[PDB]
Amino acid sequence: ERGQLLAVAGSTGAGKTSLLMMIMGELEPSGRISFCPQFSWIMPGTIKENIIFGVSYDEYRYRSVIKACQLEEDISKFPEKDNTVLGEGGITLSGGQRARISLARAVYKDADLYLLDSPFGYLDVLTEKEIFESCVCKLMANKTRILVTSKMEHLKKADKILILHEGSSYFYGTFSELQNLQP
Amino acid sequence: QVQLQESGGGLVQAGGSLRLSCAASGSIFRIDAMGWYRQAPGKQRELVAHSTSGGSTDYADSVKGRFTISRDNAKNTVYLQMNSLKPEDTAVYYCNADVRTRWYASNNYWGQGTQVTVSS
Amino acid sequence: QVQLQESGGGLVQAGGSLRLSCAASGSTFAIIAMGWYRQAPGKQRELVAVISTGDTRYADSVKGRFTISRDNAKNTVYLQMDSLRPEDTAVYYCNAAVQVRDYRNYWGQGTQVTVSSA
Repeated sequence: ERGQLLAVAGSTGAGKTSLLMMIMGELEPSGRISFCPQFSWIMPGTIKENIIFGVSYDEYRYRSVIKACQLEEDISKFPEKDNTVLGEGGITLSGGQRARISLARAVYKDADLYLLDSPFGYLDVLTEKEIFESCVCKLMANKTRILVTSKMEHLKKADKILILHEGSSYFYGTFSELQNLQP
Repeated sequence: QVQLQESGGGLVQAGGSLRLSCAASGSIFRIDAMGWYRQAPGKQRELVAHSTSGGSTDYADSVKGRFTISRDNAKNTVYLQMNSLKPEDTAVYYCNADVRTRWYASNNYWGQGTQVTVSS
Repeated sequence: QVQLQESGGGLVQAGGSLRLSCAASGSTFAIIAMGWYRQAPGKQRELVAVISTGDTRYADSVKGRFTISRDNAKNTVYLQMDSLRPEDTAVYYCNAAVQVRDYRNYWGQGTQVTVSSA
């Protein structure tokens, strides 16, 4: 299962009662875990810090994460670039840009397991298609990824898929193995 | 099985309002994300507005304050109330939706697209 | 809206400890992250630690000494400050990231942490 993408569909909860929030909840403080929430946040400071804070700096990893998360064009436009200060005292970002800063912060952290709880929810069909493909598919291709989704296109591209029911019931397999089940 | 049909387009003299609509027809279960994307000739398909199931609305800087995205779950339709239309807005408006034909996950559907033209 | 009041500041000797509290009021259910900052005189507010469901992060200068924790029942975010050095002398602030249909951040009032030599 190491280095694979598990797409979780079905009854996976919503908001602060999502299945992943619970789990991460029950785990509240044995390998490293990087969690990406459904709702994006920033803390006052630079764009760079909002992505790399707390993790050791790698020039190659930082720049690749920005490229894959579609932040290269956004950042370039700002006069200060990635040294642009965020918040009430600085620049105010759009939901889409902040969603991308949130994903980059999770993707940049070196961890043994990545738990992405619907991080494309507030992104457009075009932005999501590109980020899913260049970030979770290509960039994170050698990482153990657990992506909560609800998009049939994300189940088609995952190594293994998991469909949850409200009850104890569930399907664990591939998208093709699911298609052959009661076609 | 899903088909996305639009209406509410046409010609409006600059500064006037126009309300677009887009209903979903098929074996639907529920609708998750609905949005309006436009494409003027000599340009690529781009975002106008993005609505989620949980009533979250996002707008492209270009249409902010003028356009409003709304939806009726019961009528299974997404609306775009566009106000104070300027000539740059003129383009073809595409309704886009994530529609669940199967309870657990959705499929992406684009509309045929209606022409919104601007007079004077 | 969200109101943040910091408590727990004080005068300690080098090697000592302090447990800082950041008490949230108002729409505390909409807070999705909490940062801890420090400001020295005539200088900017530097992020020290940040907490949210799924992660805790620390500045390279505080790692292995400071612990960011929380109590959801009390709506308080703590900063356990161990093996304190004079350079930790600052005014500590908490910033909360809030999403309630629209997004913004909120600052606290500050708590003076003073660390002397030994």
